[PDB]
Amino acid sequence: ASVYAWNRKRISNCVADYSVLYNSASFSTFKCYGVSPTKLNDLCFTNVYA
Amino acid sequence: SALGKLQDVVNQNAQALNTLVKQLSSNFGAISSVLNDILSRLDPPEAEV
Repeated sequence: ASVYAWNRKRISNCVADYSVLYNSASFSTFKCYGVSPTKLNDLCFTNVYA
Repeated sequence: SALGKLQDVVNQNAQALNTLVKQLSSNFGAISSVLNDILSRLDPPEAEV
């Protein structure tokens, strides 16, 4: 979607492997603010939104 | 209120201890008041701050 109508998807009730996101070189910017990128496989979350 | 003088000392000591334990729940401007959350959530360059 466009940026004025940006698409928000809820992510819930799943086990997430974020290690395929860190190890992929396709992303020009992979920048996390409130969490370390390498700790994402060690934590549990709710209120996940894309 | 006969034994108020001892009770004030006991209450002041307990209240000081209680406030000291309440101070652990404050983040003091950090992202969280829990050390374990910071150690589990961040890399050392931001964790040191």
